[PDB]
Amino acid sequence: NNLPSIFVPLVGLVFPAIAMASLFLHIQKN
Amino acid sequence: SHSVKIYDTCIGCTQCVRACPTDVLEMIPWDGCKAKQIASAPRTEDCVGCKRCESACPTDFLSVRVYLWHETTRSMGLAY
Amino acid sequence: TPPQLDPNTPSPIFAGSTGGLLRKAQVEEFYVITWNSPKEQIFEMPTGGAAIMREGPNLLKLARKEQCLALGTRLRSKYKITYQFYRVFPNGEVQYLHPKDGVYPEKANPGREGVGLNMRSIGKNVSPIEVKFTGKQSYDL
Amino acid sequence: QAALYTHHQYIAGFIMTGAFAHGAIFFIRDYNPEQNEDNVLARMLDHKEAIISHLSWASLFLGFHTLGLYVHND
Amino acid sequence: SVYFDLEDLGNTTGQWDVYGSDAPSPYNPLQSKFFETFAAPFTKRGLLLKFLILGGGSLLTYVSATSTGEVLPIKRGPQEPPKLGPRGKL
Amino acid sequence: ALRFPRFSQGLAQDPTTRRIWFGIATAHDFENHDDITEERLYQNIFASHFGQLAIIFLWTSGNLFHVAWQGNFEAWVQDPLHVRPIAHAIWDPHFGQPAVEAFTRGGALGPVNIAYSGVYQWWYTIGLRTNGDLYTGALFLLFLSA
Amino acid sequence: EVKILVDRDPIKTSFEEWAKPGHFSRTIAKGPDTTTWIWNLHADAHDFDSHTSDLEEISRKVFSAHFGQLSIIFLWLSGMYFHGARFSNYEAWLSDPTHIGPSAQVVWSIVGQEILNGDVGGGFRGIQITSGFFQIWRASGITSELQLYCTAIGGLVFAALMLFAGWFHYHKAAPKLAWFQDVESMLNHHLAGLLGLGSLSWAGHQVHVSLPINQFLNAGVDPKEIPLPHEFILNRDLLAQLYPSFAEGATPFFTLNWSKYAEFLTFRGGLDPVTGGLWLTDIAHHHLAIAILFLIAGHMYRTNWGIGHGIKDILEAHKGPFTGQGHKGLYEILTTSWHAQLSINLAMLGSLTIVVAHHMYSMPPYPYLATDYGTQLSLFTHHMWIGGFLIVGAAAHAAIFMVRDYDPTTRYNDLLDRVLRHRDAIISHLNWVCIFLGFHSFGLYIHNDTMSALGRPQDMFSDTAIQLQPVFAQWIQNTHALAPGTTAPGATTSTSLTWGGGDLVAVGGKVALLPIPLGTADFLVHHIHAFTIHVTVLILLKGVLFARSSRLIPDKANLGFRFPCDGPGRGGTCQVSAWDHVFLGLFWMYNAISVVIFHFSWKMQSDVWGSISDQGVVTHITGGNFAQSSITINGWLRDFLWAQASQVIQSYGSSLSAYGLFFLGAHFVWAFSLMFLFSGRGYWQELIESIVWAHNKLKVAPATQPRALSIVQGRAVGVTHYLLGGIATTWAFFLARIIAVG
Amino acid sequence: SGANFARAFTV
Amino acid sequence: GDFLVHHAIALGLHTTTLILVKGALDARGSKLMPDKKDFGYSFPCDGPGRGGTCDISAWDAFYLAVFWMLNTIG
Ligand code: CLA
Ligand code: CLA
Ligand code: CLA
Ligand code: CLA
Ligand code: CLA
Ligand code: CLA
Ligand code: CLA
Ligand SMILES: CC1=C(/C=C/C(C)=C/C=C/C(C)=C/C=C/C=C(C)/C=C/C=C(C)/C=C/C2=C(C)CCCC2(C)C)C(C)(C)CCC1
Ligand code: SF4
Repeated sequence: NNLPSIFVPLVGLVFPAIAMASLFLHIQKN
Repeated sequence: SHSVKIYDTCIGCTQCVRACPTDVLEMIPWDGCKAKQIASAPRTEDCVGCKRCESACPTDFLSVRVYLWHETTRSMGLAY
Repeated sequence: TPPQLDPNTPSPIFAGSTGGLLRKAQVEEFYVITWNSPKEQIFEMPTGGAAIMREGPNLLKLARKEQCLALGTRLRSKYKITYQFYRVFPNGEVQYLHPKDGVYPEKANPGREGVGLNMRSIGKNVSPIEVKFTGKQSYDL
Repeated sequence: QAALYTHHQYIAGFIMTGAFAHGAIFFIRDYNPEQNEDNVLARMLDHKEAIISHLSWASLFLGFHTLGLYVHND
Repeated sequence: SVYFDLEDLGNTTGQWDVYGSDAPSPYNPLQSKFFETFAAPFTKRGLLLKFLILGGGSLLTYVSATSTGEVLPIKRGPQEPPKLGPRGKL
Repeated sequence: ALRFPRFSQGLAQDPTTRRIWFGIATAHDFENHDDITEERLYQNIFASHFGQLAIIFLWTSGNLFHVAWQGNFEAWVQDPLHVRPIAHAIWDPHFGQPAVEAFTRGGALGPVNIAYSGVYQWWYTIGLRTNGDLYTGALFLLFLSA
Repeated sequence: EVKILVDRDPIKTSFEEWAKPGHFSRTIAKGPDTTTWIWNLHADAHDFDSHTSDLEEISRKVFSAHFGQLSIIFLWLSGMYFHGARFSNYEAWLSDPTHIGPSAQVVWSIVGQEILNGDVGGGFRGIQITSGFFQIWRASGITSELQLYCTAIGGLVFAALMLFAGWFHYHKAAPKLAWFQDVESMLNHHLAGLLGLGSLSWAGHQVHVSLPINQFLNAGVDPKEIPLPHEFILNRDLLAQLYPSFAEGATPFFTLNWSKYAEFLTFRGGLDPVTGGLWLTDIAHHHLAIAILFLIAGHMYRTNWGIGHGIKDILEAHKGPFTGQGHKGLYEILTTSWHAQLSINLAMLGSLTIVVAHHMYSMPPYPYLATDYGTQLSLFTHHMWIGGFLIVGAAAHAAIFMVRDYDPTTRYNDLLDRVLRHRDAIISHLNWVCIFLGFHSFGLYIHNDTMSALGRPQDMFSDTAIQLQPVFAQWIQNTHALAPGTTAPGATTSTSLTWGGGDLVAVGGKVALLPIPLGTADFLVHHIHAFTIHVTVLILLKGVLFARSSRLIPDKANLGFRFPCDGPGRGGTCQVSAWDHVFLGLFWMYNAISVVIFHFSWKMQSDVWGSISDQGVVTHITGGNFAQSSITINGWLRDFLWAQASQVIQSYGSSLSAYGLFFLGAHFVWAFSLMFLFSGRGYWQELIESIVWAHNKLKVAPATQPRALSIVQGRAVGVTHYLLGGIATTWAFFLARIIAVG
Repeated sequence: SGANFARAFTV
Repeated sequence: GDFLVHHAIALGLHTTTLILVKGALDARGSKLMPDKKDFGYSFPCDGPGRGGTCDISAWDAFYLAVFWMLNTIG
């Protein structure tokens, strides 16, 4: 089963990193 | 840039012009009072919003009004 | 009055300070104030410290209009010296700023246009509901 | 039971504050003095001083006497 | 003692690179050629961004999932027998 | 009109960092947006209502699914007074061995969280007795959000 | 040259000025139109620099105010002595000091407050005192009540004399300006006269009166049988029996064979076993040496004669590598403005008070003082609070001088200008060091808490998992322990017992002193101390440096020293005056002092104080849990604030109920202060408008129209209430705990 | 010491 | 025991209502600033003149009333 061991790192780290990068790029974009 | 408006209750005591620290206001001749002069605000884009002009104005309510508006580098007072 | 120029004026004696120009001076603009002093005397800089102004024409560079005006009004009050400052862009354009008519703004002079005059008392303005759903503002009318 | 009671009471307090906040916003923006002449809203705007004074009196009375009784017992 | 002119504003406002050096490249030509040849795929920006994000996500997920219970205490699981609650609850 | 606050040019002109703060702050204030009219304001309000309903339904679906999957509803309904309800499981790389040992409560095989929300009693009263009902409710609420 | 210059009757004593208030300032003197006038009349009462501009009037007013302050101090001392003489149990405490608690206040029996008359001991009921006056009187040699009565009468007479002198010097003969500006004579008299002669005379008293009486008291004789002090002076036989050296008289001193006086002028050091204090012979010897040194050092400056040194010559002629010309115009600056002198003196006094507190807890100088825990705690806390307040005030007065008394034209200083020209680098580096120190010091505690909560006690910064030991402090302790054998051949023992190594000293079954160990907790706490001190320094230094002008406001000098703001423009410009910087630094000073006193209290209760048994074991008050429980914030909240507050709150119905009442009152005042600290003026003015309408409706409106407090007044009220509440809370908690358990 | 305490309770 | 607590609750309700009602009614204008409707619902202040006007808008009245709401609910 071991679904948490796969899903927790994704929501915790990878998705916030992608969101922060995209949001910063969209904020600074002219 | 802020907005500075002069109303017709003014009596031309020249205090607001002296009080301004950025040289925004000036005085022009007029005929609606005894002193025969009124104030005007040509260089509005230099106003920093300090509201010193409103502090020195003898009237039941102030004849010069400053309304804050969109900010910019000059109005914010940034030296860098 | 015709605006003047500031070709080759020297500068006051200073030792240097950390309150000088910054990247904005290279990027956006700065200001240049010129006056004329009858004797070499010590004054106090707006940035910080004390400097010495030479006899003859003196020229100085500053970062904001407020510093120029403060130094000029101190000169007028204490030393009785006329002054004039311009604004300089990176492109080399020079704009004359202080007295445009050759007369200080505290004194009336014919030939001046009225700007931003409302011919009513401050209590005759309309309510914000009147100006709603449009770009104009109550005090603008 | 304790958690549910506390949660619902805090939510109720926040909502009640928001009601007055939006009432003030309405008075600032959407009120037209000419079209509501001499109705209940104009009469309310007429005599705010009495309402404010009586609210202040009631609050002062309650606070003074409650604090006095508590301190005397202590 | 003149510190202002209008012809060239470079020295007027102070546009200097204080610690800029213009000496030729001191690296060995063979070293430079090898490094240039082997660093080509990472030059592009968008491709590097996509590769970094995807590879980092995949590697982190794989390491987290595959890791056994010796490294991670949470993967070992409980060992002691369970205890009852205050009022006899389970 | 060009920077991030597309709904206000005055907030986009200034170069300081307050542009970000005030763009985030006044995103839902539909009256101050430039070139606004009554129709646009009303339609935006309608769309916001629909989005909020979707969010609420997704929230309750998630609650139901997690209680069904990682909970002990079936063991709780038999002995209501002697079983502690379980909200969801705990997975944490930072946890030490004593933390894993101490947090293992109820009849689970790992760390869990005791639910003080009180949904167990409500769902028991309204007539749910097995996890199939909870899974069905989760699917139904997902459909409602969609 | 140096001479006395006076003016006869500058002002005439008359009641006409008392009738009308606010005579010092014209705008106050005009008359009251609003309530604000009242609040101004007290704000500028002592602003002597703004009433006029002449230096002579300011100097005369300063002299008169000093005389009045001296009179008040003398009256306070006389009152304390009279209370000791009349309503006290000093004679009972003299015979059995260990089992009797000092008390010098008795409560009346009006309402039910008679329960405040606790049973301290010795057949007396009264409020226990913690001022340490009884130890002072015992060390002075006082053994009766008639002497205390005479001292009180003398104090009252001195207070009257000081008041008369103040009146005479302001209204009859006022010194001229040139008299004040003669700093060479002032320094000569203050060094040779005030500090040398005074300490020499006190050494004479200690040698002649205190030593024999204290010897008789320590020998076990009853206080009522000891001979009177003057009998020792009149009779040489008694002194000869007590000290054979006195049999030779003053002959040895004039013959330079001073070793004969080694009987009562020694160099042993350490603590006296009987009373747990410093040897009185050592104290007398130290006073004599200090007198000689001060008399020698008071003859340095040239006054009215050929010999001496010139302050101006010393300042101007000093050429160094780093300074250069440097100190040139400092003499005029320091002899022209009172505010610079006030700032320097305030800083020196604050530092001196803090050093006094440290040295006094380290080595007890009075008999039976170490074993009294309440007295030690109270003295330490009080002196450190006083020092902090003075150090804070120094910066405010420096800012005042920089704002209103600095001009570069008439008086120019090179060093001041050089400091002013690069303030940005100073502020940036101070900010960086503050951030770094705070980040590390508090992150250590946060990491400890987080690793504790997760069940990982082996990843802490503790005494068992990861060690951070203060190696330098331990090396210094070892060097001081080894010093008496080799580094100090004259000294028989260590200067103080605090240094590691040696033997425990206890008096009457209670531990007096033992070596204090240092570990990880001391490391962390010292770094926290450094962080708080640095932040306070940053705030005060920024306020002083950016007082004249700043990048935001290029003309901040014209606005003045006390102006709330400049306006809503420039993004907002609230709290830019130096006064606001002082108001901000007060909070951080309060924080630092609170943390330091908490550290001292817990460490002393855990690892020094306690009880000793006949067998030899030592049981401390809290069981020595400071070394392991103080590395987490939870440990500070649970083992210190929660555990030690039991005695404060459970004191109802007992003789310590006033402490609980003050404990609650301080909380109330602290909560009250936030009302002024958080809100603004406009709301209160608009509310007062409706209240005034309600008043006017009933024809009871006053002529002085009510007005809300100004912004600066609101901030001042808020900070005053905040500080008072916090300090009172700590006072009640400390006193209750240490009286109950100590 | 008793007289000092009694001085408060004379009335 | 319940008497005093109920009176404290009533005091909290009255004071919060006073703050919110004053903020709502004095939104359009007052004597210190009779043109408050031009500046808007929320604005910082009106400078240091006329004795100084901090926290004069209705937004500040709400911001002050939030504390009393929290205290009463507590
Ligand atoms: C929200 C979810 C979240 C999650 C799942 C984690 C997960 C983890 N934390 Mg992090 N952390 C978080 C939020 C989170 N953190 C936050 C908010 C903070 C601020 C307080 C921290 C601060 C923090 C600290 C201070 C430490 C950790 C550490 C750890 C690891 C401990 C496991 C172990 O025992 O080490 C096993 C041993 C390891 C060193 C694992 C090595 C492999 C790592 C994961 C790298 C794999 C490489 C991969 C390509 C990364 C790039 C992808 C990119 C998109 C992120 C684990 C990866 C510890 C650590 O890893 O130390 C460096 C540790 O010391 N975390
Ligand atoms: C403030 C300081 C602080 C410090 C020093 C530590 C230290 C430590 N933490 Mg803790 N921690 C802190 C605060 C701190 N923590 C806070 C606020 C939290 C949030 C609650 C935590 C929560 C936490 C968790 C959850 C974990 C730790 C753990 C650890 C360890 C992991 C460190 C690591 O791998 O990264 C070090 C990384 C580096 C890149 C070092 C950079 C610094 C270099 C040395 C600078 C030197 C500069 C140079 C000399 C300057 C001049 C240059 C010149 C020469 C040119 C370490 C012992 C982990 C553990 O368990 O350890 C036992 C762990 O899992 N910490
Ligand atoms: C029923 C729904 C509701 C709706 C539709 C509105 C609608 C509106 N409100 Mg009202 N309001 C409500 C309820 C509601 N309100 C309640 C309950 C209160 C009492 C608190 C208020 C009080 C209120 C105020 C005081 C103001 C408005 C204003 C506004 C308008 C602007 C919205 C905006 O810009 O905010 C967008 C806001 C945010 C995204 C930023 C704030 C987010 C908060 C501070 C987050 C708190 C942090 C978070 C919990 C951190 C958690 C950390 C974790 C560890 C737990 C909008 C028309 C504003 C206005 O000027 O209108 C003209 C105005 O200033 N409202
Ligand atoms: C716990 C501390 C505290 C206290 C006691 C108060 C008290 C009060 N608040 Mg304030 N407030 C506080 C904190 C506090 N506030 C905070 C944190 C905020 C957020 C900024 C506010 C914001 C606020 C607002 C927005 C308003 C108030 C108002 C009021 C009043 C309400 C009426 C009433 O209760 O009268 C009861 C009166 C008392 C308990 C006052 C104490 C009486 C003293 C002890 C008597 C004097 C006795 C003694 C001899 C003293 C001598 C002194 C010595 C020097 C000799 C009252 C003065 C409301 C108002 O003004 O109503 C008229 C109102 O408009 N407050
Ligand atoms: C509605 C709220 C909701 C919430 C708060 C949670 C909360 C949680 N989930 Mg659950 N979950 C939900 C619904 C929810 N879930 C649904 C609908 C499903 C079916 C797909 C799942 C299936 C699920 C799995 C398979 C796992 C978790 C796990 C977790 C835990 C770790 C977080 C994480 O890894 O996310 C994982 C989340 C997902 C893979 C997808 C859910 C995202 C949905 C589609 C939308 C959420 C949108 C959100 C409301 C954004 C709106 C923006 C708006 C504010 C503007 C955490 C307790 C992990 C766990 O067991 O750790 C102990 C894990 O393994 N969840
Ligand atoms: C050797 C003689 C002498 C002595 C003893 C002092 C001592 C003192 N001076 Mg200095 N002073 C002197 C010479 C002396 N001065 C000269 C020549 C000048 C002019 C350059 C000054 C200028 C000066 C100023 C401007 C001020 C002082 C002040 C002080 C007092 C500081 C308070 C204190 O520390 O408490 C120590 C406590 C005691 C010793 C008080 C006991 C009373 C003493 C013993 C009185 C006898 C002293 C007096 C000089 C002699 C009487 C003269 C008269 C009878 C003819 C203290 C009384 C300050 C002060 O407090 O204002 C009054 C103050 O403002 N002094
Ligand atoms: C060594 C003595 C000393 C002296 C002589 C001075 C001298 C001076 N100070 Mg400085 N100052 C000092 C120490 C000193 N200061 C310290 C330690 C601090 C740090 C707090 C300051 C901070 C400071 C500030 C912030 C200011 C001055 C200013 C002034 C001048 C005006 C005085 C005034 O008007 O007050 C007249 C008297 C009062 C207003 C009394 C106020 C009441 C106090 C604050 C209450 C204390 C409460 C009490 C202990 C509690 C009992 C409760 C009970 C009553 C119920 C005056 C020349 C003022 C200035 O403008 O200078 C030109 C000014 O703004 N000082
Ligand atoms: C006892 C009883 C009874 C009765 C009851 C009753 C009768 C009640 C009532 C109640 C009530 C009677 C209540 C009320 C409430 C109210 C409120 C809570 C209000 C609020 C308000 C507000 C919030 C406002 C706002 C605003 C503004 C500000 C402005 C304008 C707009 C508006 C309006 C929005 C019976 C017989 C049944 C029987 C049983 C018991
Ligand atoms: S607000 Fe200040 S800068 Fe603007 S016009 Fe008035 S005085 Fe001049």
